Amino acid sequence: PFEIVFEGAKEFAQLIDTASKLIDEAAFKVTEDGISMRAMDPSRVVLIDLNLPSSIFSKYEVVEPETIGVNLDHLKKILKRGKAKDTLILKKGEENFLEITIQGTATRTFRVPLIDPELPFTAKVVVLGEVLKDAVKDASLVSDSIKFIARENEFIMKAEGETQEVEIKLTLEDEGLLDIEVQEETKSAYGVSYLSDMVKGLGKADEVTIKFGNEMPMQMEYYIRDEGRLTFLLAPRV
Amino acid sequence: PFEIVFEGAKEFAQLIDTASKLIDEAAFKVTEDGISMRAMDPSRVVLIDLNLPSSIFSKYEVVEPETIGVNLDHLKKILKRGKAKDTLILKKGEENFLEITIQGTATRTFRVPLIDPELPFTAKVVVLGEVLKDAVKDASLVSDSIKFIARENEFIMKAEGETQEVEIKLTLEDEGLLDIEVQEETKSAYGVSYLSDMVKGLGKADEVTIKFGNEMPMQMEYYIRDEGRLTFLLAPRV
Amino acid sequence: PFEIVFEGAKEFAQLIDTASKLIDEAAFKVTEDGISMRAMDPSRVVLIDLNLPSSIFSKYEVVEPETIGVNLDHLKKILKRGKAKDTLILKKGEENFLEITIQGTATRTFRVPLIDPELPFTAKVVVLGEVLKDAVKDASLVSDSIKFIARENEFIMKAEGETQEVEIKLTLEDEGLLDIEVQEETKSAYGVSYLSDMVKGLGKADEVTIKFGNEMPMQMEYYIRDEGRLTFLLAPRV
Repeated sequence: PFEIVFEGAKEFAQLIDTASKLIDEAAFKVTEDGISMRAMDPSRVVLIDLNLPSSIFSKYEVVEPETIGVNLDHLKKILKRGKAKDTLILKKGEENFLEITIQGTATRTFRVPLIDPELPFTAKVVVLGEVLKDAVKDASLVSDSIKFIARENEFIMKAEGETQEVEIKLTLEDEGLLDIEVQEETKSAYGVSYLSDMVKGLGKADEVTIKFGNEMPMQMEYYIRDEGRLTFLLAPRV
Repeated sequence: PFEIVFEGAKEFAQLIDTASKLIDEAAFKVTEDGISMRAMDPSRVVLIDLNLPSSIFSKYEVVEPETIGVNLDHLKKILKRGKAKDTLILKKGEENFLEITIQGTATRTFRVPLIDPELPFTAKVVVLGEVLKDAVKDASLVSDSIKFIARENEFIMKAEGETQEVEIKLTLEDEGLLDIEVQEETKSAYGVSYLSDMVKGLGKADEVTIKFGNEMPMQMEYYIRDEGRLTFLLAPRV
Repeated sequence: PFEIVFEGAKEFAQLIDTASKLIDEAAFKVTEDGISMRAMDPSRVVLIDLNLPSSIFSKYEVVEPETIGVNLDHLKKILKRGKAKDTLILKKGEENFLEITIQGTATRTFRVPLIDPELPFTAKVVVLGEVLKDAVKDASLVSDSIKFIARENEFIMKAEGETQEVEIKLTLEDEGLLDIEVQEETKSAYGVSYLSDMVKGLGKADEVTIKFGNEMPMQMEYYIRDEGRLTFLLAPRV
C-alpha cells in the first residue's frame, strides 16, 4: 500500500507517454526509496530503466513495498487528463486496483485495474538535448540508420541515404558538446526510429549522457526533475 | 426585415458551431426583443433553446418581426471566416436571402439562401464550467454514460465502465460548486456523447446551472455575453 | 561555385514551400547579382518569377555563375528543419551536389543531389496582403472562380456559386486599397485554387500589386525582405 503525490500532472503524463512509445505494459516497483521500472520493447532492441526517487514527490508514503503491473496505454490516457498545475495522487490499497486522483479546481478520481548492462564502453559524450533531437530528426529525412562517431575531442553523427546525406559535427568549442571522453576512435550505427521515440519529450537544455562502443549498444541517460533518472540501452543496427 | 450588428464575429461563430453539433437546420425567430431559436437534435434526446437579447448587439434594428430558416452547417462555415475583432452584420430584406457582412480591415458580404419543459426537478446545482467540462471528458474515457448524484450539499458525477471507473465529488467548500439546492437525494444517468457537444465552447469561469430529477431529464443553462441564454434539455439514458 | 548565407532559415523555407505548391522542380540561376528562377505549374496556368538580390543575404559569394536544378519537394523538407533564428548556408562546388548547412546551436550539413510577359494591362491595384488572403478564402467557400472588377477608384472581387455569393468592395477611403490606376473598366475571372496557393505565406501588412486586363492574365507581385521579388502570372479562367 502507498500514497504518492506528484506536483505537475502534465509532466508525469509526458514521462509515461514517452515510455509508452516503446513499452505497452510494465511492472513498477514501488519501494521506500522510490519507484523503479525496467523493460524491453517488443523488438527487444531497447531496454528502458527508469528510477524516480522519493525526492521528486511532494509526499511519498509507502506502508509496504509492492510491485504493480499496468497497461501504459491505458495509464497515459488518464494522466493526459491532468494539467500543468494539477497535483497527481497515486494510491494503492489491498485490491488489485490503482487509484489515480487529479486534483486541481476539483478532485477527480480514477480507478484502474492492475495486471500481472555491464558494457565496456570506449566513448562517453555529454550533449545538449536540443542538439540530439535535431540530429535525429535530420537523419530520419535521409536514412533509417544513424552512425555515431566519437574521436578525441570530436563527436559526429552521420546518416547516408539513397542519394542524400546529413552530417552533424561537434567539438568542445561547440555549445552543444559539454564533455567528451574517448579511449579510442569509436563508431557504430543505430536505428533512427528507436532514437526518435527515445528523444521524445527530451528537453532542450537538459544534459544527455551517451556512452557506446564499436558495434556495441549505446547507453543514453538524462534526468527528469534533476533527480529522476531515465536510462536507455539501444542495441546496434545489424 | 432587419439589421443586426454583433461585435466579435468569432464569438458568434463559436455559438453557432456549438449549436451545429446537435442541430443541422433551425428557424431563428427575430423580434424586437431579440433572437430566439428552439429545436431538437436528430435523435430527439436534446432540446436546445437559445435566446439572444437585443442588449448584446451593438445595433439591433427590426423593422418587422420575422422567422428565418437556415442550414447551420453552411452558416458556420461563413461565420468562421470572421476574426475576434471583426464586426458581424446580419441583414435581411424582402427576398429569401440572408446578408452576412464581416467588417474588419475590409467589408466582405455573403449572401446565403434561406430555407423553410414543465418538469418537477428535485435538485439544482450551480457549478463552474471548467469542472463540468473536465468531468465530461474524464467520463468519456471510461463509459458512454455518466451518473449524476445530488444529495444535501453534495454533488457527484460517476462513470462506470468495463473495468475502469471515474468519480468527481463536490461540496460547498469546493470552488467548483457555487450553489446546491436539493429537496431529496436525486440520481439519473445521461449519454456522455451528448454532454460532450453540450459543454463544447463552454467557458471556464462561466456559471452553469443544472437542474434534474430521478430518472428524468436534465436542464442545463449558462449565459453568453452575460445576457444571452443557452438552455439545454437532455433526456435520461434508457 | 558559390557560398550564400541567409539569416533566418524558417523564412527561406517558407518561400520555397510556397513555390513548391505550384512547382515540383525548377532551375535556379545563381549570378553575381542574385538568384533568379522562372517556371510554370503543371497545368501551365501559372508562371512564377522569383528574384532574390544579393542584398538580402548576409554573405553572397559567387566565384562563377551557375544554373542548378533541384526538386523543390525534397528541398523544402530539409529547409523546414531550420528555425527562425537559424542561419542557412548554401554552398556549391564542382560536383552535382548542393550543400545545405543549418547553423544554430549546432552545425548540420545536408548534401542533396542536383538534377538537370508583355501584356497591355488596363488596371493596376495595390492592396494589403491581409485583404487579398481573406478575399480568396471567402470565395473558395462559394465558388471555384473569383471575378476581379476594377473601375475608377473602385476595386471589387466577386464569387458566385450554386446558391451562395460573396462580394468584397474596396475604395480609396478603405485601408485595404493603397492605390488604383484604371484606364477603363476591367474585368476577368481566375481559378480560386491557384490564387489560394499564390496567397500562401503572403504577409498581412505587405503590399501586393495586381495588374490585369479584360479576360486576360493577372500579374501579381509582392516583395520578400523588401528586396526579394516574387511575381506571378495567372491565366484567366476559361
